[PDB]
Amino acid sequence: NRDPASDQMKHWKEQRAAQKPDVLTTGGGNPVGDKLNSLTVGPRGPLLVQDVVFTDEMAHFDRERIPERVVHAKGAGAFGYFEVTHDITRYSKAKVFEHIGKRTPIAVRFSTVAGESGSADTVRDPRGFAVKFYTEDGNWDLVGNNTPIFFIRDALLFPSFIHSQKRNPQTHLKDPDMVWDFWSLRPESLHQVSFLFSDRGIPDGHRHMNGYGSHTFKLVNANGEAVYCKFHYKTDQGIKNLSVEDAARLAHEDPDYGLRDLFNAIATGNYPSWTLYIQVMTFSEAEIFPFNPFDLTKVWPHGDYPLIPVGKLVLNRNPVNYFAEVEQLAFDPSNMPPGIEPSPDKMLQGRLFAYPDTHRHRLGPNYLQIPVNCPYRARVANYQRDGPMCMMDNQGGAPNYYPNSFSAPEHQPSALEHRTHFSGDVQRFNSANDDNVTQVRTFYLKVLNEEQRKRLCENIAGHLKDAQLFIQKKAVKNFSDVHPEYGSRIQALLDKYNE
Amino acid sequence: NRDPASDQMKHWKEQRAAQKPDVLTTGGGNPVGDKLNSLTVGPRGPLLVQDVVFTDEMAHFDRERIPERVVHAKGAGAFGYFEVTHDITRYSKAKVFEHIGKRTPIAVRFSTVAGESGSADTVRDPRGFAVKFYTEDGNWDLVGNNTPIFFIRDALLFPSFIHSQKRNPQTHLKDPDMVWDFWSLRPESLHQVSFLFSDRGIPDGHRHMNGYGSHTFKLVNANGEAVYCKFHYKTDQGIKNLSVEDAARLAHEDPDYGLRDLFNAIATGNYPSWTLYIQVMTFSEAEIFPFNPFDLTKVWPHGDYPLIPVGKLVLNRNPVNYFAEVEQLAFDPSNMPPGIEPSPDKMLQGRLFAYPDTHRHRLGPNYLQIPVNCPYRARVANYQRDGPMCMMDNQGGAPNYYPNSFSAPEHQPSALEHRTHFSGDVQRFNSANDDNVTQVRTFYLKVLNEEQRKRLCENIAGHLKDAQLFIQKKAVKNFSDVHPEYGSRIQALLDKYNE
Amino acid sequence: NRDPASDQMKHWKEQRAAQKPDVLTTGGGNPVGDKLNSLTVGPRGPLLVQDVVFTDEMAHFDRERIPERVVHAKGAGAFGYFEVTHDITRYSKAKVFEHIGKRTPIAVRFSTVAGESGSADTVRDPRGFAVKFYTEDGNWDLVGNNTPIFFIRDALLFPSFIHSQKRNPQTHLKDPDMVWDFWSLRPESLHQVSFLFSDRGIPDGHRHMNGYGSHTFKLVNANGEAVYCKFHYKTDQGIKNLSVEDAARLAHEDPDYGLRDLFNAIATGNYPSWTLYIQVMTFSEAEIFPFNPFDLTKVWPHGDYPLIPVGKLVLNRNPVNYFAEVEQLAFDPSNMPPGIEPSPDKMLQGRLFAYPDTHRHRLGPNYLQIPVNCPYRARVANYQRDGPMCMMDNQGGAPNYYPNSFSAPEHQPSALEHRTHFSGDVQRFNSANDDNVTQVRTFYLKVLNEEQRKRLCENIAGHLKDAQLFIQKKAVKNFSDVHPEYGSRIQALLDKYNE
Amino acid sequence: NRDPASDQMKHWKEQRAAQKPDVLTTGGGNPVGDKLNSLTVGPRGPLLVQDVVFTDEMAHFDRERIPERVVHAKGAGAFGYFEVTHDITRYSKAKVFEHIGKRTPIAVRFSTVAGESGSADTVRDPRGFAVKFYTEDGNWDLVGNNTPIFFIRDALLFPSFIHSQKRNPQTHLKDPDMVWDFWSLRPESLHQVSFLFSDRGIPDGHRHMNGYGSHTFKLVNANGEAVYCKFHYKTDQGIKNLSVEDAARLAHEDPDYGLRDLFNAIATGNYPSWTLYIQVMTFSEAEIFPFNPFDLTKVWPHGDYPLIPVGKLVLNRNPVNYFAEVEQLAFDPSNMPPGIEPSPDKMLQGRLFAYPDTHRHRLGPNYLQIPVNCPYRARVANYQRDGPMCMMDNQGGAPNYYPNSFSAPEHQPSALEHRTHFSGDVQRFNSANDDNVTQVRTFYLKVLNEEQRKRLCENIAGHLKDAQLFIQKKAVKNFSDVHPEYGSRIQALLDKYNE
Ligand SMILES: NC(=O)C1=CN([C@@H]2O[C@H](COP(=O)(O)OP(=O)(O)OC[C@H]3O[C@@H](n4cnc5c(N)ncnc54)[C@H](OP(=O)(O)O)[C@@H]3O)[C@@H](O)[C@H]2O)C=CC1
Repeated sequence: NRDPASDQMKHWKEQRAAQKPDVLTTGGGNPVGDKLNSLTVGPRGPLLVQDVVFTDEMAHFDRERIPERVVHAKGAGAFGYFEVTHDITRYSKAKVFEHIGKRTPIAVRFSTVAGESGSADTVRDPRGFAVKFYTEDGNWDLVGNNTPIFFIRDALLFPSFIHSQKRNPQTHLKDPDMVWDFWSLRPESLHQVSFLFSDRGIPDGHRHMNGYGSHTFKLVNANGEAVYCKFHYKTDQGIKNLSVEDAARLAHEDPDYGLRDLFNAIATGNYPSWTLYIQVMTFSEAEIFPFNPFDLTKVWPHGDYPLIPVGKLVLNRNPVNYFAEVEQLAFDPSNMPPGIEPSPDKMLQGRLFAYPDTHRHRLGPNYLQIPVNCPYRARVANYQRDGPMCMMDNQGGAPNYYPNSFSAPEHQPSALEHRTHFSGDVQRFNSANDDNVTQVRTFYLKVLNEEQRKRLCENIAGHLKDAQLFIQKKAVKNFSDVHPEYGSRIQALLDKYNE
Repeated sequence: NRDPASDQMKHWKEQRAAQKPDVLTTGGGNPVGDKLNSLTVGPRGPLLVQDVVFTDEMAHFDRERIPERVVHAKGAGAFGYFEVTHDITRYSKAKVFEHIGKRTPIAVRFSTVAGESGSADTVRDPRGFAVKFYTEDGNWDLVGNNTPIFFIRDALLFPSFIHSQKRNPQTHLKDPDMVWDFWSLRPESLHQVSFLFSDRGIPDGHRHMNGYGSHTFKLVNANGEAVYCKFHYKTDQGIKNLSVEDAARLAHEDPDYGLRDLFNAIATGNYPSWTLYIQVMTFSEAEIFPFNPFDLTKVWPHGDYPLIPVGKLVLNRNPVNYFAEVEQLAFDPSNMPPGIEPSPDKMLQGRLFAYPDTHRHRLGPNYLQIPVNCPYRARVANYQRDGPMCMMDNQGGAPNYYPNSFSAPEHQPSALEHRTHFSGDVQRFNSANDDNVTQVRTFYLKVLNEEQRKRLCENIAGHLKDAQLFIQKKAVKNFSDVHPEYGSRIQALLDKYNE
Repeated sequence: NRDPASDQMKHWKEQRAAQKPDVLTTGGGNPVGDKLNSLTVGPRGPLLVQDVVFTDEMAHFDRERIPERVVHAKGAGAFGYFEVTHDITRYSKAKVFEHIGKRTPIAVRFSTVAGESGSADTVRDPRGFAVKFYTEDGNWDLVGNNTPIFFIRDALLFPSFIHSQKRNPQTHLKDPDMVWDFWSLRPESLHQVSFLFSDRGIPDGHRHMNGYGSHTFKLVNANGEAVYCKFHYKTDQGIKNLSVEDAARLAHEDPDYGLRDLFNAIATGNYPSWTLYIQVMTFSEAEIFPFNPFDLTKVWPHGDYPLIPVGKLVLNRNPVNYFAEVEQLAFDPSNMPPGIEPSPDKMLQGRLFAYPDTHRHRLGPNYLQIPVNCPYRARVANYQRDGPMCMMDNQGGAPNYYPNSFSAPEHQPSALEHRTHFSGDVQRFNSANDDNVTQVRTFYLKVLNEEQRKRLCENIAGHLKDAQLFIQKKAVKNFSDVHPEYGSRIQALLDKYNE
Repeated sequence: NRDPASDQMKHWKEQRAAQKPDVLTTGGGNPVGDKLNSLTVGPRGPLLVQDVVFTDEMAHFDRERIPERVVHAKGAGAFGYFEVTHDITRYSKAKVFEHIGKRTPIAVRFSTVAGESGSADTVRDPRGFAVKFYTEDGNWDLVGNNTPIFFIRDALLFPSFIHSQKRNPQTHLKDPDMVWDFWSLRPESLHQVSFLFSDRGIPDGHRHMNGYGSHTFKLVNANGEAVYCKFHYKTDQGIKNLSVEDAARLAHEDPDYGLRDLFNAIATGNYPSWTLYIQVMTFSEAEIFPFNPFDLTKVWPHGDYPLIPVGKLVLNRNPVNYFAEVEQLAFDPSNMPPGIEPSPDKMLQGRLFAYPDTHRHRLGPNYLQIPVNCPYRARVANYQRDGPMCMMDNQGGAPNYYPNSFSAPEHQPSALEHRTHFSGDVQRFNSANDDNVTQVRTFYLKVLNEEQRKRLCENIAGHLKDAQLFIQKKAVKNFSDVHPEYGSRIQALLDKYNE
């Protein structure tokens, strides 16, 4: 006998054993007499149109697929709960944090960044870590990564970056020349690249990695006072990674190493959990902060800004039907309950538009009416009507315009957002030449040891070696801007691999 | 105090008087603070992206519309029940007819044919009459008209025929020459054209007309014995028409005369009723029938085949939301429960493919999971999976392939189809030159009185005058082929209209 | 012998007499043997799946329809050129205004607001007047109306306003309680309501009405200096209106009166033309303006701001296919060539988002590659790829990421936008009670004569008649704020309409 | 200096050196001023909506993906020509076979079956070999595999087979119980399974395998005489296979081994080619044939029916843009030019519906107007109009109905199909118990040698060992029904693999 993943159908049969099998019907609910044989004229004659059983099944098979996620396609899923363990009501007035002990249902999806639906799991890439909270004040979507930082700091570059990471427009192959030519021309990627090419680029499953909000957010309390914050949900199972040697073996042996691994864990009772922290910065402290506090390529050092604990995330349930429950998941950074708000972070600004837009394409205009996406612990009432695939009462015979004298839904004045003062020329400001190396230098010298740095340069050199010599020499000097020995250690490796 | 239609919002406020208004939220359930004023920089400044209240409200408004029905676009809807009053179980084994007294829920839609969503109700056109029966053996959809016959008798001419009835491909106008250029080249339409331009072309609302299944269908009883049948469903309110004089006046004064009429009736307790009847033809009678028993341009005379009563359809409930309940209604002739089966009628065979096809475009692949389209009085179980906008559990983790050794749904042998024998060359057989005049001649001479024949020709000449003269005299020729006196009473008038 | 429109088919045959008719083919180009008869087993036997001729045609008929426009569904189109008559290079650097004599191809669409694809033309409602310019600096879309003003001055009320102008969500009938409940609660609409119920509410065709850009826009010259402006294109054919008597007869007699007229004009050589003017306001003149200069409910008086002529608009070409060239037209206010830019107008800012979004839904993601929508007078080169229905080379094997060291397209610094300084709070400012009556007080007393004031109230009283007494008393009070005698007239008519 | 594929961008810039790079523009053709920095209020302020450069780009990045193919999603592409070398005009009157030396433009797509977009190329599975011929009488799609047979022989079992080959609906993992439970319950798969698990399961790229039409097809010559046939493509590069050991290594070392191998071949001039053969069987010989001649699980032995040469397929051009030219390719078996027609093959009859159906969803209703899908060597003229994304003149102001008196396209009587007559009860005939063993026993004993049979069982036993014991015993028994030793060899390995 085998692992719980392999016995899915086995267990389905026994969990039903007492009952008789159900009647096999068409999509209109009409029972079928034969579904192994086609309706023809004579044993060796042509098929008939009158066979509406054949058409109904085949027509639905033809439309099984939907457009896959533009990024983060390869994914695993689970469900669970969030429990508050410490009081942070002085910072936020959000209902999700109201009192210690309070539980709220969650949903989580894991993913890579570049690989398609059929791609391998154990490859060097950032990891997706999206969490949906089902609160009474509507859903809260915290769409984070396994890294506190990202490769760029302007939303106009995101389409570009992605194109550089995927397949050549002509040959449809992954192209090292595309990969590093973007990175070498944009040194602000030197922070996140350094993260990606040492040990934590390939995590040993999804349960042995941390998760970060990365972006700075705003918190607002009852008194109407505001602060900025970071989110860090760290693993209780502890950080554990794969070696380059055997992570490559799993790519062919078991492409879904993580997918299987997550499912197996929950089914055998070992429910994975994470501990949620925040960091806090006042508007005054934002004014004296050395770098831009909304530069996504920057962290807040722990010395200057310690972690404040909030609660635990626990996943304790596997999905029943993957497509209906994990593939149709939609997370929107714009989904924020009263008390939590976005900062002027340029990269976060761009995510407010981009996500709701693509969902309307990928899933459909009424994608928020799908069960897993629905805000089922809140009362949705508005003046929105109609759209393709409307599934509920459509809010009945209620008036559909505002304002009105007929007692349709009303505003809630308390739920107004925070007021900030801004001024300056409305202009495209140059952020390409913000500090690209300081926090990177710190990472290299202070955080890594002598062999981790040695392994770090091997992993880069093993990937950069395929680019053109002008790209190589351009990238090396970018690495030299962090540390002379760092650039030179990479360069020593490249010189022999170029024969 | 005004008519019940107009006092919809007045009544909605009364039903809610005790309650206080709901919290206005986004689609993702977050309450909005202010939804009358925009988020800007300064009192006379620009708009921000950080306003997600605006973006998601506007984006949903953008996508309100779905493609209208390709035909029968303008529509009215109601709900009620089907009640069995007589026993016809010797003919059929369908659960909808299992015993006297039994009630079944129904859904009805009334419509014109050509006009678009904004067209007038009171125009000369056929009238759609669709009934959906929610049986325990799945949904049964009886999709009929207010005429026992149609304009053509082969499926390949349908798209063509429709185009001719709609708008010119360059000018986007109604074009008389198109209409009659088609009708004169296909003389089989004489029968349905003669019906259309009589008094019953323009009925006084939807409650004052009969319904007809038109097609020949098959009935099967428990023993496996089969008969052919027509469905005749007559009004209890009695036939009542509008003159062309007041029909033209109502066209501008009230574009939705029928729509209001139906709603007002149901709201005031004035429930509309029609009786269902059948005509039966044995397989033996079919072979000796002087005409083609499956010709959609032919009727079965009452003398040789009297009417057998079955039951009552009553409408007693108005829709709560028009879009969700009436505009998303789907009817499929292919939805046929055991006991009811198709005949070889050329036209009906085409409609098995067409309707499931078009609905997957208009509404979506998973359109059958829409409440009003859902078979809620049956259990759907099969091996169909995924597709955009999947709305239930997706049948859980149940095995998705057949056959299987894991007790997934099984076929029911009881539900096999009636087996018939056939012979002939597989080829395209010409139906142009079946008898096109005889049944028309009796209608003119035997059924109509002297005054009705006069108006019939006035109405044609009043419409045919707008075509070219070479088209006119070819159409006139067809009218003489029915009867010499018929043809030239029309011809005498056209020559008047030609100055 | 009849109008040129009705003789569309007649001409087509004459234009092709010398040629032989084409071979009738499937969509895939395969020649059809017979397309009047279905492939069946024996003369009275069932249809075959093997009939691939049938399916191909039948399936495309099923998907003929696309979602109609959410607003301004009923439309008419034409084509022509714009020609410059005076030099205003001192105000704008846009190449469309480079020198006197320069022509640019245009595309125009006329439309109503509320009516659907099948509605009447001769009805009281605003009239759309969108113009597309095909410049070398990309497409410019000026999407204006036949009025200088609108009903509301914040885009958050637009979805709500439209709902009130359309059909009730339950009854699917037009309801005057919805109309006047909205209008009476929002007295800022007093100005545009006065315009609509005046003589110019029902224009005599599309050739006898003015057109306005309505919004304040920003012009920029070669030195970098900027000014604000309004766009007026006044009729050369003259203003002419229809009586309430004449408009109502036409509603049923000719629903497409506007579509027929415009087509007949161009076809017969009688080409309609407009003269394009602008108003100019400096940044200085903007600060001292008594009202808000970007308020869409406000006009700029001609005495203080005279009209400066630019050029002529001529329509000289009918569309070849309505659907391909007029119904698939898409206009984006966001389409602005260097030299023309948006003001901070609250209503205009919303339209920058709304239009490109809705077109991706209505038509598709690649709606800009449809021939009539394409910028064919510019060379399109960027880092955008793929999408459903990709129609060109897809920009070949060019690098798809930016920046790059492989000489893909570069940004043009000349096309940088004008930099403005703003300051103030970031919140939602209340704009509901800016001066709503003064300019309306001017319209009533100064522009109209005593006879036109009499008819104005009559048109108002005849439609306000249908509302509830409490909505009536609210509306009259709002009108009384404009002028006491104006308010007292309307109610004086209502006391006679209430028996 | 590297391989040609990786130097694609390098070559692209060299091909342009003389030219200056283009100006980077929006989709509307408007030049952009900067596309590296956003439009904000101050250096650390919020984003504005009036920035339409961001939205236009971001909204198109959001819609880049379309649904992948329901099967055969992973792909590679190339183009070339078909050249006739022998005369087969006595069998077919098709223009593609008119005379020796005749060229036709072709398009070819290679693929696996089960794997999604991102999966590895070198895996055990059937391989797709679709060819699209661009003829004068429309496009011919000969959609074939690398195997003469298939796993099933009824069109109602196809969805079920596919579901069993792909991912479990709960765990989203590949499931051996799903795979073999099916195969064991349908013993007809014994023939194709035996092929799959042999050497020719894993081909050494796409250049070293044969391709087969599998289905029996109909050929009709100029006289109207008819015969049945098979299509065979044999490689001119020779059959060549990978060991499972090397195919596993490449799975992680090179996920796109096949795709690049093809591209590198063409680019270096080394063009791949295949030789087209046919088998022929007269109406006389078909009735005396030992098995069913339209059984997709059966071959025609070469002893009785030898190969007849036709021509050569040559690939000498790579795609320029993969997505526009390979991802949007659509092959329809229903696309057949006069002279080629379907047999009554139950499976082929079903493929006549499925492929046009799925494309309407995947790509869109007008998917044939896409360049690569378009029949650009024939003239498409018909009475099909409108539909989403209409891209040409839409056939102008031509009459849109048939028949008509206005010289619109006419049927071509010469292109009527061959007429056969069939008889027998119209009923659902059981196909489960046709001979499942004879031809398999042949393949095992005659074609394989000692060493290949030895590996065949090893390759089977290596996969079947992961299924349950009740399934193993059921599968082995089906292998025993082929040959005692064949069953016995498998069970000998299973006993060791079961510890
Ligand atoms: N301050 C921050 O929020 C983070 C900082 N860093 C890096 O550390 C530097 C110093 O930060 P500071 O807070 O002042 O000092 P600390 O020494 O307190 O920061 C240590 C942090 O480094 C993380 N870390 C350790 N090894 C790796 C690795 N191989 N890849 C990625 N992260 C790793 C640890 O994660 P864990 O706690 O799980 O052991 C821990 O959060 C920064 O310049 C930055 O580059 C890294 C992560 C976050």
